[PDB]
Amino acid sequence: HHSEMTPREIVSELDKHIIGQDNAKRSVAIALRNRWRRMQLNEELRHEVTPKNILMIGPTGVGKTEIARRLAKLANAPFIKVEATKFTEVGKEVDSIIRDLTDAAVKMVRVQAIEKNRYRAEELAEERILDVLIPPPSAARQAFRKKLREGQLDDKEIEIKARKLKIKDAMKLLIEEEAAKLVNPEELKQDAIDAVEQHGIVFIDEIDKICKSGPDVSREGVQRDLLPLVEGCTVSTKHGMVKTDHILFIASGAFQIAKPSDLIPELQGRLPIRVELQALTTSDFERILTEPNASITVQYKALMATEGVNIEFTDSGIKRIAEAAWQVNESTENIGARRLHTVLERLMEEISYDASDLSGQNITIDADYVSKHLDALVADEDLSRFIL
Amino acid sequence: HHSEMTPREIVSELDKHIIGQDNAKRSVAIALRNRWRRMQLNEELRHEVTPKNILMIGPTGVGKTEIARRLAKLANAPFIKVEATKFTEVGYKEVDSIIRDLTDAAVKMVRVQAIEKNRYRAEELAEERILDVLIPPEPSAARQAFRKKLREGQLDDKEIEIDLAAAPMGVEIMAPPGMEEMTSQLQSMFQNLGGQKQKARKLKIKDAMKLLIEEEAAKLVNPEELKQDAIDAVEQHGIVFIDEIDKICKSGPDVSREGVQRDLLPLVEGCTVSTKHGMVKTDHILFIASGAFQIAKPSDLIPELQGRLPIRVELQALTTSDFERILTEPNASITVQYKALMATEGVNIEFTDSGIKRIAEAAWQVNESTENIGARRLHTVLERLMEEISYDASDLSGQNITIDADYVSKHLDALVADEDLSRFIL
Amino acid sequence: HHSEMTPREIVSELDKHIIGQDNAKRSVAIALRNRWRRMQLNEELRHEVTPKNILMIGPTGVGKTEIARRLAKLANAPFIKVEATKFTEVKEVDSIIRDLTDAAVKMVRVQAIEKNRYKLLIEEEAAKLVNPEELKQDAIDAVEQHGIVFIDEIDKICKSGPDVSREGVQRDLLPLVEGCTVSTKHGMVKTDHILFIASGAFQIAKPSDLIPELQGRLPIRVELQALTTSDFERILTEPNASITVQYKALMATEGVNIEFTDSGIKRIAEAAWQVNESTENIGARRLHTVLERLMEEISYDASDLSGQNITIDADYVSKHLDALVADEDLSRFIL
Amino acid sequence: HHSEMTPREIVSELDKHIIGQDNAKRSVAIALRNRWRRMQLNEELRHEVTPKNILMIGPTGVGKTEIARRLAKLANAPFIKVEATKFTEVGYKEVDSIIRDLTDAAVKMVRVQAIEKNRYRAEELAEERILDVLIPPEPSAARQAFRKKLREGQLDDKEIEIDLAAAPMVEIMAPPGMEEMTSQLQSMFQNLGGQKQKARKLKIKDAMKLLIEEEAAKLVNPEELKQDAIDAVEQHGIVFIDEIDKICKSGPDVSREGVQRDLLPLVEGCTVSTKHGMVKTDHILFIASGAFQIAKPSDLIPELQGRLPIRVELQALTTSDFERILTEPNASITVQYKALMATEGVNIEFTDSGIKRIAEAAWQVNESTENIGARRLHTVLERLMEEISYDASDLSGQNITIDADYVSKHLDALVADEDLSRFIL
Ligand SMILES: Nc1ncnc2c1ncn2[C@@H]1O[C@H](COP(=O)(O)OP(=O)(O)O)[C@@H](O)[C@H]1O
Ligand SMILES: Nc1ncnc2c1ncn2[C@@H]1O[C@H](COP(=O)(O)OP(=O)(O)O)[C@@H](O)[C@H]1O
Ligand SMILES: Nc1ncnc2c1ncn2[C@@H]1O[C@H](COP(=O)(O)OP(=O)(O)O)[C@@H](O)[C@H]1O
Ligand SMILES: Nc1ncnc2c1ncn2[C@@H]1O[C@H](COP(=O)(O)OP(=O)(O)O)[C@@H](O)[C@H]1O
Repeated sequence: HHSEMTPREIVSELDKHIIGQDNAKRSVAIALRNRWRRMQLNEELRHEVTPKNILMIGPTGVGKTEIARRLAKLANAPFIKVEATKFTEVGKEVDSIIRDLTDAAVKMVRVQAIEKNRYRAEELAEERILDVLIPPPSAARQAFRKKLREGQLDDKEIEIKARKLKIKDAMKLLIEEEAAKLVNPEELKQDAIDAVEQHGIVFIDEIDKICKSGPDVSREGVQRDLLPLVEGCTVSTKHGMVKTDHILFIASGAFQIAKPSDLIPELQGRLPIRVELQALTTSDFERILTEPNASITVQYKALMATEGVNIEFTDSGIKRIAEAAWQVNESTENIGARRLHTVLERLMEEISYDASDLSGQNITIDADYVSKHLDALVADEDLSRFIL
Repeated sequence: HHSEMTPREIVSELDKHIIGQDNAKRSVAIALRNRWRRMQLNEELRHEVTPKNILMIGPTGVGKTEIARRLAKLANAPFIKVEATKFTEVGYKEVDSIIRDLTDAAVKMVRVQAIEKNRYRAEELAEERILDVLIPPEPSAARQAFRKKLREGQLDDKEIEIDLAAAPMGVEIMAPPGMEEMTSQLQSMFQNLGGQKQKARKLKIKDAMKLLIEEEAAKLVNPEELKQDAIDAVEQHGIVFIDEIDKICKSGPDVSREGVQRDLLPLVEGCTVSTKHGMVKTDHILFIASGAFQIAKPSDLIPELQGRLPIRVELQALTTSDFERILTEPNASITVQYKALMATEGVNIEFTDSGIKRIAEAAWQVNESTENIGARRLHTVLERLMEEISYDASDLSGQNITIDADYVSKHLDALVADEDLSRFIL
Repeated sequence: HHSEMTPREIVSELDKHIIGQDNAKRSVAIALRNRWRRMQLNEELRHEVTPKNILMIGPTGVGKTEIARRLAKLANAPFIKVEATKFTEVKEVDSIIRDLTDAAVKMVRVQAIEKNRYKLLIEEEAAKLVNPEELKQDAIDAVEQHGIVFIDEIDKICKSGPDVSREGVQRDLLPLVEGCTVSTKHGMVKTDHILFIASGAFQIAKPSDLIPELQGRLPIRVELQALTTSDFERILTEPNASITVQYKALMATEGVNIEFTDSGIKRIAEAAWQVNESTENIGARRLHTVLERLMEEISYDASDLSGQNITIDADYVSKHLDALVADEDLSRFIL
Repeated sequence: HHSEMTPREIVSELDKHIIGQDNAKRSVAIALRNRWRRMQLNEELRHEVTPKNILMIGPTGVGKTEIARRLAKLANAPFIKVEATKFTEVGYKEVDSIIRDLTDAAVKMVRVQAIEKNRYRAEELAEERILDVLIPPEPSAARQAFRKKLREGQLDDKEIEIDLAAAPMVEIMAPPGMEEMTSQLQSMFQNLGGQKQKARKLKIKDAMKLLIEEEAAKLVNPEELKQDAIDAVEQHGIVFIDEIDKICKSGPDVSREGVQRDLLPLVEGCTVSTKHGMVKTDHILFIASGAFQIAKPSDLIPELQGRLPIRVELQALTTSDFERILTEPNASITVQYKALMATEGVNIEFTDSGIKRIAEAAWQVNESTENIGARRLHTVLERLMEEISYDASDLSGQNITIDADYVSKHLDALVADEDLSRFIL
């Protein structure tokens, strides 16, 4: 059901992925904790209590989206990201948010079912093999069970319409037959509805652009159409009837042009929690390259390891990589932490291409190797917009 | 099924939720009371007498919508709130959708009332079928043993194989956004025709119990009697609330603005609207409209609409004395909810009289310093005030936290004093 | 089948609801009587003879719509009212016949449920012998032969930029009056024999500003006089189930006997006449808002006033009204 | 089939309905005569020869549409009238809809022709199933006895229980564009539910007519009836496009000429899909009309001018023509008002001097304000007859004579005032 984690355990889990932005983490943790707190109340208070929506404020590239993505992934919750300006053009309907979110939940519950159906099909597949070895666990059945998993015993011929086969090729055929009987289409579609209603999470990006003569009537019309979603309503979908009352909504935006006070008063009352996010620094970039679990540099260490090349990133090399991304954002356009992705690939493109010929070597990326493939490019701002 | 409550008993019940706004409570009581007065007349007068619709006037956040919500909830009536500007575009949402979503809201209303009557019986037969798998076949011993262990025990995590019904079709249809409602109706037809059977599958008693209650409760209630009864709820008891009707009043946009009034005209004057649950007649449906009317006036409405809104009430703006009452008096007020939410973690929150008073002063000052959003400022102010407690409530378990006037001025006055920061955070 | 009533019998029944406007009652009586006259002709003349459509002219709130509603209710005919300006935006015009069919399906369905009730074995034969598709077929026969359509504010689509879009509504409405075949979910519907009644103020434009093809499809023209103070008094009392009789019976449910004096009925009408002259003239609709504001105190206290006789005089009217009617700024919001 | 009448026999028949406009009648007579002329040619010349489409020019109300209506009714051809401005919005209407409604008019036309032939076979099979209920089962005696008693006798008032078909089935919500589709889906569930007949008690009087309808559907093949209507549209189809002058030619000109480009594949010929099957528009005859006061036929796109070879100007009607329209045409408005008042028992008689002043009154209104053509005769007559039509119930058994004095009493007062003539007349 809903996870029992405390807000401190949720923020501690988010620190494995997002760097900094502790205030934003505490806001989503409190909202996720209220999901469990509402389950502990009586029947009257469960309907009266609605989720507390979060309005994030900050420049682009500070992690507003990754916090929401990891939260839904931490809460095992369906997630969708919608641009607020998509509805500005008009006839797309605003209800499409719930329609596409539901579709994401239907595929989610299917993959989670196949994951739980595989271990169940394999247990019953080898269980039917043990009936041929020892006709009816006692001893011999437990002996052939441990010898079938650990050993290469599968090469022996075993007759399992009865037909003779090899346990290696009979095991994969018995998994196909057992996995087809473990799926319930009715309970799968109903759980996808409960996933959207109870656990649903919706992230509305760049909601500041729809704030307030000609365009303002079109802008404030999106909020009036977004209003029944946050206040709760019924949306018809192909999969069934989806109620948005218990869905959590997380909005974000720059708010340089407008302010959250420019939103309609009915929407402000539906976005009670507000959190400002600080912009990232050069000291933060050095942290993002290494600290987060499966960071882009750790991934590249493992990717070249597939070819047999050991990549090592020195601190002086990581420092100039971070200094490179900061310089490009200042010289041209500030895209946030996304600059680290394009800068890392441009430096690593020569190693990634020749990695097949570098098998068996240890390549050390220092401050000098970084400045050779970068400083020439970072010096030209005209080249920095196309290449970086 | 019309409630016999007098106008004074209705206003007294509304006082349990809404604070003040006595004129608007007396308006909705008259409309609801006429529902019972009409049912006592002869056949000729029942059709000639039509509900008296209400046009509410007042600034935002004064409780216009909540009065309509509690009115329909008090009368056990289907209710829907629609924004008048939703139909300004006109290219598809249809104006008929107001009765459509009102019909579907009534079907769920009469369904939950049918589930509660069938609940204890469906749960009795659901667990009865579980006992047939545990002990294959007066109850003797083992059956009464597993029955008591199933209700009291957490043994539902065990694996049990029970036969259950399933729809073998499993077909998905691609549809453009307009056909999203229609294709779902086609999917229910193919499952209703061919498949009648039950297939043996392996489940867990925790998930198998909830799946058995749905199957047994469906057999107890008849769909033909329930679907036609919901239509009788929309025609007699239906209640519709049209928000921000002042924004559709009156060259370029005014033709599209007044077009919404023309489209809403057959609803209030009465007409026949087709729904998937049946044919619905809007003649006796009660309509309530609300608006600020700062830009326009009720005279700027089309003359055909003015006659269909005979009852007029303006609602007064809330004051600081009202904010102090809203924080406590109403049932399930925002402080009552937060008090119970922190109690989940084991923390006892207490709000002093002077603390509640300085919370209201903060919300009042923000509405004046920046933008007046009405009583909705109380949530943003309270959530900002309690965000430290709500995060630490896990570690504060077993402690009594008292919110005094000093605690309020510490976490708020700093923010309210700076107007530039007040707009972002509050 | 279809009831045969002389034009005087139609007007005499309309007098039980509408007050005055005798010129419009005589026009609608001719059209409904032609429904029975065409049934008595031969096969060749039935298709050649087309219904005579009516174009009504007059200010708002004079009873143009009530005359049409009571006419169809008297003939048990499907009725629909659509605003001509709804098609100014570039909804299809065929939706007029679609919503007319939907309203006729429920009409013949509710009327058929009563016939089946006229005890458990009789109801089991009612759910069997009655066919759901046969009711759909009976509705289509009611739309083609007896159908009545009312098009409000038709003068607003008269005639350079918007005039091409305004007159385009007339051109799209043309096949409906000339006759055509419109497809609906309930079946195929033919508009040849449907009666159409149009109305408008015609202060901005004139019927001559309509396209020439449309003028010939509206042979009957009638102007409705503006209601006066003497007419307002008659609307409060004379019509069957009048707004005052309704409010007299609603209070009677609580146990209170309400009586309206002749002096009060006169000043109630004078109050409504004063508001239409001071701010905006909404016609007889002003009586609805004025009555409710006068009776709002009695309607709320009717539970505690049970067993009492409350008499509404001219003094009680002047107490709850003259204060509000004198202030025009408040008259727009409250009245 | 294809009528063999000569151009002179066509025009002579059109004079029974339309008055004057001889140059236009000769144009439509040539186009209908070429339908028969092409039939007598060889296989190569039949396809190469295409119908000669007609463009009518003249003021409104001169009878352009009545010539097209009476022409198709004379040739027993499917006919449809469409306004050229209907497709200006082009939202969803597709121009292909002209052939769609034309096919539906042909299906109903050939269906009634199939009902008359199936009447004797259905009535034989309808009473055949009734005889199985009376005498349970060459005919021997009892079957031949009840057969002669059912046709000759009024014995149908007896209660007889016969089995008849019905379906248990549902409503579907759809946007206005799917209104035609959902009607087809509903018919498919009624056919799929089951094939059988439910037993119910009835009367032979009402059971015989209900048995004829069920048998008549089985006798006619839905593939033969549906495909025969396609042959009626391709060869005999006649389409009238009104006010084509309003789609002639910057901002509106792109949307106006866009209608001609969408109308172009219809006149040049193409394949249009209908619910009844595939229809080819190559040989369908098209007739266009317009006032052409604002624009000219040369303003049309060059590809459309080549597809409208026949050009005819229609003259404006005069006072002498209005006198003829009130009397000469079959089922004229004055004869129709004579029979309508006859239903109440009143005999109406129009004098020659009264008819003459009516025509002069209709001309004066067209001259004083706006000229709407012969349509003015409808409003002028109804205003004159409105007092008689209301009292027709109490005037039963009386003979009312409409003279020149009765015309000037109810009209000249109203016609003299031009401000009131616009509203009332
Ligand atoms: N605090 C952070 N820690 C780690 N990665 C981050 C952080 N902030 C941004 N990123 C990077 O930015 C990308 C996504 O940024 P996103 O959250 O979509 O920007 P925004 O906050 O403007 O929505 C991710 O690929 C991630 O690597
Ligand atoms: N008089 C009142 N008494 C209690 N709560 C109120 C009152 N007025 C407003 N509220 C609060 O404001 C919210 C309702 O605002 P709403 O009525 O929707 O705004 P509006 O009246 O502008 O439509 C509710 O959450 C309610 O708690
Ligand atoms: N002559 C009349 N007699 C009785 N009621 C009238 C009369 N004229 C107007 N009304 C009132 O006006 C309302 C309907 O007006 P309506 O006919 O819609 O206006 P319009 O004539 O502008 O269409 C009804 O509620 C009716 O009580
Ligand atoms: N020459 C005519 N003979 C008889 N009736 C006519 C004649 N011209 C017009 N009408 C009358 O006018 C109407 C037809 O006008 P129509 O042909 O549609 O106008 P247009 O010729 O401008 O398209 C019919 O009702 C018909 O009675």
